[PDB]
Amino acid sequence: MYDWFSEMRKKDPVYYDGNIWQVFSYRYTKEVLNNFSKFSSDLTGYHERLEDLRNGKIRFDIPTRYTMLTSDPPLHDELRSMSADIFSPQKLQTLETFIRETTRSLLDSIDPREDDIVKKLAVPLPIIVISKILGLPIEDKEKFKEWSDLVAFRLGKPGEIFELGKKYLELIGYVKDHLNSGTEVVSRVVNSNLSDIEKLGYIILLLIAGNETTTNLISNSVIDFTRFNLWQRIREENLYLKAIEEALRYSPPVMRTVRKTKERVKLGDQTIEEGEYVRVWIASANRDEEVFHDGEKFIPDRNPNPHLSFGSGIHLCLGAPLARLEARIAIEEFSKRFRHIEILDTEKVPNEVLNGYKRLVVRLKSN
Ligand code: HEM
Ligand SMILES: c1ccc(-c2cnc[nH]2)cc1
Ligand SMILES: [Zn+2]
Repeated sequence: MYDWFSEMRKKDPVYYDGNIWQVFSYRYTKEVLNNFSKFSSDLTGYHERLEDLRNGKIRFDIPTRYTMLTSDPPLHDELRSMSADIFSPQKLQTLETFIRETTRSLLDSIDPREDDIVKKLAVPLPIIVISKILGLPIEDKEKFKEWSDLVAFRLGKPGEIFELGKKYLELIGYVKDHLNSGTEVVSRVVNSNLSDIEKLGYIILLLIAGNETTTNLISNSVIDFTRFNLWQRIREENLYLKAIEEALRYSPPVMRTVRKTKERVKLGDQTIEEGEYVRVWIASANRDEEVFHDGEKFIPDRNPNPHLSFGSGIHLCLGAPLARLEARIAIEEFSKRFRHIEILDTEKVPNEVLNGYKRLVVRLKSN
């Protein structure tokens, strides 16, 4: 993928293939993401059917079609403002203890002889933490993951119709049946002027949408640090914070996102007409030579590091601070308890939008 990205950044930064437009450079990728007035996120019919949702004419529908992720202003802020401080520095600080204790416990279940860290650590951590933060109970652990997988899948394909399967129905039932136990943020959404469908969509987004991406950040970090033999230096120079950002830039959990033009727009040397879909390749922008010197090289102490892995503009990842914290703690604690790491087997998640691992089997030394 990266040799292709490179060639495109050089010859066709903004390329039209007759179906959609694709952007590969940092400059333009950032331009699209920030210019919400001309590059819309309204790709799931949220704005068009908002009215029939609010007045109740629409009763059965896909909740995830209606979240802030696929809304433009002013609806966007009306939604985001309700949870904009859900991961406040003060709240996160209080959670560090929970996250650390949790991480320590997950690490204790690992059999050093041979075990899958995606299963034992990368997958569990985010679920346990978001569950704690939102107040929604972890019961059937396999179902939680199933929901994590399906939601991430759908979010990567905005506008593509998919009927509510059994699993999704169980997800919806679960949320409906546990809203009462929800915390502050959840109560604010439940007691708002949003239609039921929206409340369900909003809760699903907060509770499940960030699990697979954070899991991938953790998995990708382990892989990179190991591939490039950086563990020793990271511990020694305390590059955790910087090295995790390099991991976000070098191996982004989300490879790209989507936008639609609302009007004729000039992007680079190209002119894009109205109603066109624009695939923004975050993964490619993150390696742009202009912005990141020696961009194809992993530099653990790279700084500053303005990667676009959390996006940019009004939709900048609401969960960025939490994802960063969980990743930092998982990596920090992992490096301390384990002396050496040997990767025995790996299996990648077959997906174009999400970049991570389904299995990461390793052999470790303690102390
Ligand atoms: C390392 C993991 C993560 C990555 C790389 C990631 C990436 C992103 C990106 C690129 C966007 C913007 C997409 C666009 O502009 O179309 C975004 C939006 C968002 N993310 Fe994440 N995310 C991560 C973790 C999380 C977590 C932990 C949560 C929540 C528990 C979360 C919640 C959200 C929400 C709600 C939005 C919508 C923001 C808005 O539309 O205003 N993310 N994320
Ligand atoms: C596809 C695209 C984005 C996401 C996401 C962003 N933040 C949390 N999940 C998940 C799947
Ligand atoms: Zn229950």
